[PDB]
Parts: sequence; C-alpha cells; structure tokens
Amino acid sequence: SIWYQTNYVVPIGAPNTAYIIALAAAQKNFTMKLCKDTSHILQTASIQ
Amino acid sequence: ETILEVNNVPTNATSLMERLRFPVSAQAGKGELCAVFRADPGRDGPWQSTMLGQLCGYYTQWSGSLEVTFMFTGSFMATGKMLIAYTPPGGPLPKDR
Amino acid sequence: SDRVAQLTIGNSTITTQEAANIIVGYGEWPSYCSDDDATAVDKPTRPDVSVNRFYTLDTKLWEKSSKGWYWKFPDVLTETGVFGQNAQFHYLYRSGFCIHVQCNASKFHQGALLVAILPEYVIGTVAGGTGTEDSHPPYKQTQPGADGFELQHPYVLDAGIPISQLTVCHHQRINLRTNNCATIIVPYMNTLPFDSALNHCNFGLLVVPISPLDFDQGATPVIPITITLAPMCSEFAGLRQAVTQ
Amino acid sequence: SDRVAQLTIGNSTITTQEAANIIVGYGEWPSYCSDDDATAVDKPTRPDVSVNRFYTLDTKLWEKSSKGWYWKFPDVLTETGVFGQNAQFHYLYRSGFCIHVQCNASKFHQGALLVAILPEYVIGTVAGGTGTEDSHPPYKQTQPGADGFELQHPYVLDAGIPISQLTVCHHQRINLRTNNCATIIVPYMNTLPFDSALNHCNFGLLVVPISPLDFDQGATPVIPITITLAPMCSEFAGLRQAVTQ
Amino acid sequence: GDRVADVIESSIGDSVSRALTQALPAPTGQNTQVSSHRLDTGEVPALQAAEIGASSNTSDESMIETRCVLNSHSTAETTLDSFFSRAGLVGEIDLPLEGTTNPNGYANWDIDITGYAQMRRKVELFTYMRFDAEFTFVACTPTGQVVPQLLQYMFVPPGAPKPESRESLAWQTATNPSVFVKLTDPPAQVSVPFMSPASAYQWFYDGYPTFGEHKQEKDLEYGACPNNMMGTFSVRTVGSSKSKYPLVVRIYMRMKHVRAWIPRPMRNQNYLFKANPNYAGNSIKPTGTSRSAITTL
Amino acid sequence: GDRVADVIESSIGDSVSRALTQALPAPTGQNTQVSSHRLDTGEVPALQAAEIGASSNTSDESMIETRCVLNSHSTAETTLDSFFSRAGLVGEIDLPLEGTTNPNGYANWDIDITGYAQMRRKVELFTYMRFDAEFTFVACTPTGQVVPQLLQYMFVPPGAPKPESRESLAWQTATNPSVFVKLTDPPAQVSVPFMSPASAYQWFYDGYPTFGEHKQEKDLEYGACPNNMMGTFSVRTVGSSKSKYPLVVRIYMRMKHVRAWIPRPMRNQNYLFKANPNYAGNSIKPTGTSRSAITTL
Amino acid sequence: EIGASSNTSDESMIETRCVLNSHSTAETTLDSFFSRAGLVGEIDLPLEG
Ligand SMILES: CCCCCCCCCCCCC/C=C\[C@H](O)[C@H](N)CO
Ligand SMILES: CCCCCCCCCCCCC/C=C\[C@H](O)[C@H](N)CO
Repeated sequence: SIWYQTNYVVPIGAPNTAYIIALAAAQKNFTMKLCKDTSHILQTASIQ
Repeated sequence: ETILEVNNVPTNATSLMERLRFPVSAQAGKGELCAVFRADPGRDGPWQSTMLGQLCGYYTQWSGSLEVTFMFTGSFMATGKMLIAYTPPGGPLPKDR
Repeated sequence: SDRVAQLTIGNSTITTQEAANIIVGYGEWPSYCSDDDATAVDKPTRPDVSVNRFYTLDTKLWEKSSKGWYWKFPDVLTETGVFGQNAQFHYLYRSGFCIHVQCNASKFHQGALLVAILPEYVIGTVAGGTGTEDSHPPYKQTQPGADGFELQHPYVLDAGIPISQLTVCHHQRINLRTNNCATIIVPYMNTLPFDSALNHCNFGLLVVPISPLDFDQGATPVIPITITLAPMCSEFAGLRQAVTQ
Repeated sequence: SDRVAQLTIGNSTITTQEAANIIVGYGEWPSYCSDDDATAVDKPTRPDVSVNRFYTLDTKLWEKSSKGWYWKFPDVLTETGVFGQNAQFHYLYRSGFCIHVQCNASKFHQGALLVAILPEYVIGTVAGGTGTEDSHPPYKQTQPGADGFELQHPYVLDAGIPISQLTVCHHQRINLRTNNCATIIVPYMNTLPFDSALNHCNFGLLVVPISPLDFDQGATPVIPITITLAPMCSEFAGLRQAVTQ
Repeated sequence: GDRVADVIESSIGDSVSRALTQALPAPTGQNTQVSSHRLDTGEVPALQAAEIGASSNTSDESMIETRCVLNSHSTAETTLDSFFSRAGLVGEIDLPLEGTTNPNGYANWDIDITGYAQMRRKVELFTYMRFDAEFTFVACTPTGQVVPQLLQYMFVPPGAPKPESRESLAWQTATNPSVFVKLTDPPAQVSVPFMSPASAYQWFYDGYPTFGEHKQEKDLEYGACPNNMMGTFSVRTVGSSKSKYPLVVRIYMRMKHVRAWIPRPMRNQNYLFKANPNYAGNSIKPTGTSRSAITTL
Repeated sequence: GDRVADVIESSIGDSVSRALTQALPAPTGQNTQVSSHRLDTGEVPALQAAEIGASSNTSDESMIETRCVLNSHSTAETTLDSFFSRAGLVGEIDLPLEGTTNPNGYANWDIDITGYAQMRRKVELFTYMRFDAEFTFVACTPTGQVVPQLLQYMFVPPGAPKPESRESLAWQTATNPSVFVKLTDPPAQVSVPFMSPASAYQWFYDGYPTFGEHKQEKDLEYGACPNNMMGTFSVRTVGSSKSKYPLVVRIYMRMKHVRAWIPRPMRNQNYLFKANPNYAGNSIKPTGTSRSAITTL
Repeated sequence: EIGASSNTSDESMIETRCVLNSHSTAETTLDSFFSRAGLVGEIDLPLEG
C-alpha cells in the first residue's frame, strides 16, 4: 500500500499532477520449483 | 526489473498505455491512500505484466524476497514524500496510514 | 555525503535526499541500564524490533497563522503498537528516541521551523489573565496524545520561558530552502533508571514557525508536517494487568 | 526427592508436595529455531519473561457424571497477557509449553484422570447420527478458548479414535491417592518452523476421568481442576496490525 | 556488544535440541540373562507408578527365574520401509461411455489417498509423513477384459490449467508431465518425489487455512492443508472421437524412503468421508468385541 | 547458551554509554594565534549551517587578521561551585503574638525554596540538581531588635508527626534532629546532605505522581515530585506559656558540591505561585525592552 | 534511469537474521525447462476427405 506521507508539493507553473512507474523484480535468494504449464494465458484453437 | 502495472483499471484499446503509470496529484494533507496491490506474483493482478509473473506460471512453488522499484516521473521542482508499506498476511486492507 | 540519509531500525526505513545531519542529544547515544545503576531485581524484557521501529503519528498543517504544536513523550506511543501494550502491561519503562520531522515544499516556498526537545516541559496556565487564580491545566492539554496540542502563547512556550533560549536544548531548524527533515536522537533522560510511561513524560517536542510560511497563489497552499519517531534501546519491567491511565 | 517440585519460570512459581515427576514430550526440550531450519529473514522478537510465564485459565468441576474436556493450544492464550497481544500483532509464532493440571482431594476421595497431549487433534462430528451428512463443527467447538469444551463421546475422543490408545502420546495420570498434579513439557511440534497462532492449533490437551470420582456425603462435593500453563522458548515474527481471528 | 550479566548468562538463542534419549542399534531381539531367587528388602522391581506416565522398566529376569536365551529374531520387518512399501489401492477412476460421472472421454481425479480404508488407516497412524512414492496404473474394462486402446495420464499440479474436455489444449504436455500407454502393455509405473512446500505431509491439520471470520457458510475449510494438495491426475482416451471400450483405471501407491513423526491412536470407527474424521454417533461400536461376564470367558 | 547468530552479533545489553565528546581542561581562556590574509577557494570558514542545530566553529584567526594574545583569564568563577555557593533567602517565618497566621507560639513551614524569585530563577536554570546545603537561621524582631529568647528548630521529615501545638510531644526530638538557640547569639548554621530517594532533585516534573483518572477535582497534583518533599521545618518558642517578643525567622541556604544536568531557558516572566510555572496571559512582557524603529537606535 | 536493476538487499533495508538457504537453482536451467516432451505436430492419414 502507498500513502501520502506529507503531500505532492508543486510551485507555480509546474504541472499539478505526476505519475509513478513501478518496476518489480526478485533477488539473489529467489528460487522456483516443480515446473508446470502456465495458466494465465490461454489460446483459441485453430492456429491457421 | 520490468514494469508492474498497478493501474489495471482501463479495459479499452487506447487506454492500455494508461495502465503502466499511476497518478500523484495534490491532496488535502490528511494522509490519504494513493494505491494498493497484492504482493503475490503468480496471482492474477499487476504481476502478470512482469517476467517474474510469467516464468512463475511455469513453476508451482516459489521462495524468496522480492523487489519493487518506484520511479517518480514528475517535474524537478516537484517534491513530496510517500509511505510504501508491506502488510504481512493476516493484515486486512488498512483503512488509515 | 551529508544531505542524504537512510535511517534503518527494525522493519522500517526512512530515506532523505535533503537532510542536514543527525543530532545526538547531549552527546550521548541511547543505552541500556547498568547493574551498578539498576535497583529493581526483576529481569527486564528487551524486545528489540517489535517496539524499536518507526511509528508515524499524524499530520499538522503549516498555515500562515500557525503558532506551534507540542507532543509529549512517551504519551505518543501508549495506544499504538506493541510498544503501547507493553507500556500498559508493565509498570516501568526506559527508552531513547529518534525523532524525525518532515516538511517538504517547493523552491518557491519559504519559511523556518524550530524543532526542539525540551526535557520536563511542564505546562503553565494564564492564571485567568489577571494572575490571581492558581488554575491548573487539564489532562487534555498536559498529555494530549499523538494528535498534539497547539500553543496559545508560543513566545513563552506556555510556561513563562522564552522561545529565544530554547536552542540551548536539542534542536534542528527546517529551512525550506535548505532542508525538509530534522533528525534528533535522544537518550533516556531521568533522575531514575526507570519510570512509568503513563504518568511521567520525559520530554516534549516543540515545533514552532519562527519565520512565517509564504507562497504566491498558484502554488500548493497545503504544507503538512509529519512526526516520525522510533524508540531505541527500550526496556520494560514490572508486569501486571494492563492499565490505560 | 521426587514428590516435591518447584517450577520457576519468569515471575511465577508453582510449588507441589504430591507430584509424580515431570514428563518431557517426545524426549525433546523446547528450543529456538536454527539458521539451517529457518526461512524467514526477519529478525524475531524473543521476549523472555513477559510471555514465558505461567498463566491460569479457569476451573472445571469434576462431578460424578463428568465426561471430559479439551483445550486447544495456543488458542488458550490469544486474549490473555503480553503473549496474546504479540500473537495478534505478529503473523508467525513458535513456542513450547509446560502444562500443569491441579486436582486436590482428600485421602477419602478416589478417582483417576488421564491428562494427554494429542497433536493435531482434529475434531469430528456425529454426521447427524445416521452417517449421511457431511457436517462440520462450528468455531465455538473447534477453537473454544480458555473455557474449553466438553466431550460428548469421550470413548472415541469426538474424532473416531479410541481413548485406550491415547497413552502413546504424552500423558500423566492424576490418581487422587498418589498425586494431585501433572506436569507435561511439550516442545514445538510442526512440519514448519513457524506458524500462525490464530488459525492453526498445534495440539490439544485432553482431560478425561477414566475412573469415576466417588466420596461419601459429608465430604466436600466440589473438586475443581485448574489448568496452568507456561509458554517456553517463545518466538514471534512478522509484524502488522492486530487481528483477533 | 553484550555487557550486562542478564544477557551473557542467557539461554536465549540456544538452537541445539537437547534430548534425553539416544537411538541405539537393535538388530535382534534382546537376549535373556540367567536369574535366580531374590529374598531381599528395599528393591522392588514389580511395583511401578503409571502415574508418572512412563512405562514399566521391569524384566523377566527380575520377576521369574529365567534361563539364558540367545534371541536371533530380527527387528527388520517392523521398519517403516517394510510396513509401507506395499502397493495399495488409493484411487479408482472410471471412463464410461455414457452415464453421469465421466461420459465425455476424460476424467480428473484430485489426489487424496483417503478414499479406501485399508491404506488410509495405515498412514493415519502417524501425524506427519515424508516419503517418495511409486504410482502404478492398472487400466482395464469393467469385465477385466484387456483392449487395444491408447491413454494419456497427465499430472496437473496446482496453478496449472485443468482440461475441460478431451480435445482441450492442456493435453499437449509441454511442461506438465504425462504418460502414454497401451492397455495391451503392462501397467505404467512412475516414481515420484516429496513435492510439498513443507517438510512433511500431514493427514490431520488442526486449524483453518484462510484468515477471517469463520461462519457456517465456509465451515468446510476446517482441516484442509494446502501443503497436501499436490494437484490433479487427469486421464483421457487419446482421440478426436468417442471411444467404444469402457475403462476403469486403478491406482496403486507404494512408499519409499519413509520417515514419520508423532504416532496417533489408530481408528476403531468406520470412515465415512474423505479428509474428515467424522463418525456415526448413533452407531458407536467398541474397538473390540464383548463378553457377557467378566469372570466367565 | 547462545547459538544463533541473531544474538551473538547483538548490541542488546550494551550498558556502556557511548559518548561523542570528551571533557578537556580549560583553566584559562583560549589563546589567540597569529593570522594572515587568505585569498583562496574551496575553504569558507564563515559560511555555516545553523540548520544542523550545531553552533559556529569559526574563529577570529579565520575571519580577521589577528595577533598572538596569551589569555590568562580564569574560568574558575563560572563553575557551579562559585555560582551557587552564595547564601540566599529561601524562606521567612513569622511567629507573631496575635493575628491570623501563627498566633500560638509555633509555626510549620514546608520546605520549598521557590517562594523568592532570586534563588528560584537561579536553580530553575537547570532541570536536575544534586547538592548538599547549609541552612542559616537569622531570627529577630520585626524592628530588627534582638531579644533574650530561646527557640527550637525541629526538622520533621516525611512520615514523622507534625506538632499540633507548642506543648506537643513531638518537640522531644528523640530521633528527629533539632536545634536550640538564643537570639542574643549568632545565627545557627547546619550542614545538610542530599536527602532525596532519587539521584537528584528536579524542579520540573512533567507528569502526575499518582495513578488513576485525572479530573478537574485533583488537578493540583500536576507537577508534584515527592522526591523533592524533604518535609517540614518547625519552630516554636520553648516554653509552657505565651511569649512577649514577636519574632521573624529568615532562612538562608547555600549549596555545596553542586552537580547539575540539562540547562533550560531562563524565565523572563514573573512568577506568581510556588512550584508552578504559571504566568499572567493578559500582561505578557517581552524578555527585553523595545525600540521604535529598527534602523534608528 | 541508468537501465540497471536494484543492487539493494534486505540486510540493508530491514533487520534480518542469518538464514542458510539450501534451495537449489537446478530446476531453472534450460536443461530442465525444455527437456519436457511437448506436442509440435499432428498428422492425419484418413481414408477419404
Ligand atoms: C504421470 C502421473 C503422475 C502422478 C503423480 C501424483 C503425485 C502425488 C504425490 C503423492 C501425494 C501424497 C498424498 C497426498 C496427500 C493426502 O493424501 C491428501 N491430499 C490430504 O489428506
Ligand atoms: C535543624 C533544621 C534543619 C533543616 C534542614 C532542611 C532540609 C532541606 C533540604 C534541602 C531540600 C532542597 C529543596 C527542596 C526541593 C524543592 O525546593 C521543592 N520541594 C520542589 O519544588
């Protein structure tokens, strides 16, 4: 969760709204296990 | 690091680029909420847009720490402070900061 | 390599890009009580990460005609977290503090705040104005919690002592051209190695605008101030039922 | 030098003049989690005296037609003390236990109780009697707190498993001619080094009269049983807001 | 930086498991020593205290006059390796042509080995188990007749997509493991690892898996360990059309490298449901059979 | 028994007070060194940051061209020993013949040295003080006339019985300390130890001494430290009858072996009550005097 | 903006304990990820059509 600690302060002239871009990754201690087949992508049949 | 699209609100074609950045306007200073998202990579949500969230679909069990990097895309004269909290399990949605 | 800081204690982390430095109060770091200095024989519980961590109280808005606010310690953390339950469940208490005050504004705003730590900040009354009544302040005003209380007469700090000489205690200054944080590290200050968190307050935290905030309209008129504070080297002793006051 | 015991842990002390001995469960003493076995990286709080101490739950009356009672662990201590606040404020939990059951009576009373520790005491239902309904037990009955719950069918322990073979788990027997206490020391038992105290219960404590209480009228007809229990080697990890269930 | 004595003299952080016991080699039964008459006071090896909760440390050398017996009986058949490495029925799947259960050439069977009482009661003697396994699929007609038919045995772990029909695209088994067999050939037999996120399976979970209020609506969650839900075993008739042979697949599981913890009382009442220790409270049966009198046999 | 690394590598139990500072001998004022012109870049000893909260580390060797001055000025008069070892008025008791205050030959005076502004403001510069003392009793008539009269100065600590009259039985001073004097003789003078249960007195106590709800009824307790209530000083005219000389005893206290902690802002407003930092909010005075213009003196 | 990823740790951002990780990286190899026989083609030899 992301909360306004103080505020988004801006002077005259600069735009009163901005955007934040999130960038997710993992670390050197990350590990995966027990390979399966993916589920959050499916396919309509009849390729070509 | 690849883009975790928190703002998964739009559905139409033109606004699929709106889905990669979430806004930060000026508020009334009462410690409001900006955004919230689950920390579950294999679950259907913001992480499906990440390589981690697509390779973890090819695996069934995962273990380890995660990184989330937020970059401010505003003016140089813009300034502010935000609180990015991680609420462990058991924790319901917090109603306040 | 001075205007940036990362204060990491426990499961919390404060980053700063526009710092001045860290003040260590009276040149002493927080510590635990020796066996020479101790008197109580009970073995104290020393929870090291569940209470030694940053808590965030509430926000106060720096308007043009703001006069000041004070927060009494450790009244701020007696209804908040695992700290404020042990303080209820125990009779004694001993901790230092790391106070952190945030006020961010543009490069077109201007103003200054004095952020001071005054030990044993006893509160006075106006005596009805005339000076005849031996009135006393209420509990709302003596110990006001984490929502703080505003000063009516900030020149005398509502105790008859002047604001000018308050820089003999710990202090930093938040000058919006120069900084937006103020870090003060306070040790435990008392005549006693231990005391109760619910009756005695060790010090007060004064936040006073010496220079008035000014901006031209078009800018953002809402400039909050947020207090963020960590216990350090905390100790508890004397276990009984939980009492609030 | 065996029928007397003084169990001292923390700020509490139980004296006994008519003990048998102390049972150590599965031959292991309670301990802390290694770095080999751990997975969570957070530093756990280890409060050593504020939660590792004897708590006293409530009394149950051994009447003639008593059938038995069970208490699920650590549901007994989630609304009680500094233990039950840390368990709310944290997500994980790891502790052993020292259970102590008291039942004092004259040298003209007679009876026996089986005091057993059954891990993962999953509760069953009568299936409506017929055996057709896949009914499930309520939350009142699964996790009943410190006031416990009474058994309806104590031969099968309300799970379809017989009382006779329960002495393969930990147990002591309170024979009113021979003893009036039963001390069982339990380690942490789980497949996992840590688990949540509010969803998962590690074991159950069964108290069952195998022999019925008997006395001639003139004597005292009220014979209570009191459960007295201490966490041991307790550890907590994963700090967030307090949740009750 | 430890300075006070209340933390130097501490036992906090003692991770070593202090045990009172020691496992010693017992390849054979204990031998008997020669014993004589004792006519003394003070020492009474027959009087015990079961109130301590321990068992009798008595012998026959202390209670009768015995001879030297050299026991050469082995303790090798009571191991868990021997007791559990015996393939038993854990499941049975039918692929009929018509009906109500699976009339569409495919069938999914969620793995629980608690559907047949003979292997359940034998594992429910313990609380925790950690084992590899060997599954074996014995496919045939209801009549036992063997037929020339090709099958596909797909393992669908959790998260992976379950197949909705016979011609579904999950059968392509690109990352999922699958097995193809003819029924004219011997039964398939694959070996399996220990696949749980925990250090052991557990047949009894005393608690709820989800947080939140626990009402009568979602009360069926009580006892569900997702550390045991290893997924789904699917089976189809490989084809684009309807088969003509009805089929029944029987699954026979055998453990290897077994370890187990915390024995329990064995069940004496009849099972009624899967993953649920319920009983018929009206028809409670004793765990033995009865007499008429205690003095007469 | 410490085994994990999360407790071997710990700083818990570090009782040693880590200080950034070091007290060095300063018997004389700092001497001045010879300084020249500097015409360089990078180094700017005049530009500071008071935002850090620290004070200017600048010199006059860095800011002007100076000469070698050997300072032989002593720092020995700013010690607390010299600043506080000056006997000042802390109390004043009247034993009149008639009236309203003490018309019965005895008077009790609870010890607070916060009744006269000259010694109060000088100790209220600090928050904590630990000192021995020397009290001195200057007894005389309102006119200053000295008379042949015998007095008894009893110290009544807390718990001990206060005397209700002149002929009360507490004046027997069996364990309580007392002093007898004639007024034709010099003033009495006794030395006193540090008598508090705490390590220091404290003139400001931010809190309440009693537990419980804090209402408007018992709101007068705010600020009361019982670690400072050293008791009561009583005085009578030794006799079984009424005296004929009215008397006034003045008490003059002098500190010795002083130690002090945590300086405070000195008070600029007028005191109104004892042990109470109240002020008249209508008549707030500046801590200085004014000008009319900032450009004109 | 550098295009690189975060070199941060949890040792630098929270207070952590010594964890000895014995989890293997052997299942994310390409050998394990691709050595799984999957359908690549399907040919029909009907009688008519
Ligand atoms: C090609 C097909 C291979 C099929 C492999 C199946 C994997 C099954 C692994 C064994 C799982 C152990 C039994 C499961 C746990 C318990 O029976 C229940 N789920 C809990 O009551
Ligand atoms: C024979 C008579 C001897 C009299 C001795 C009197 C003992 C007094 C000791 C000095 C006490 C220090 C001053 C007391 C504390 C403060 O002034 C107030 N009580 C708190 O505001």
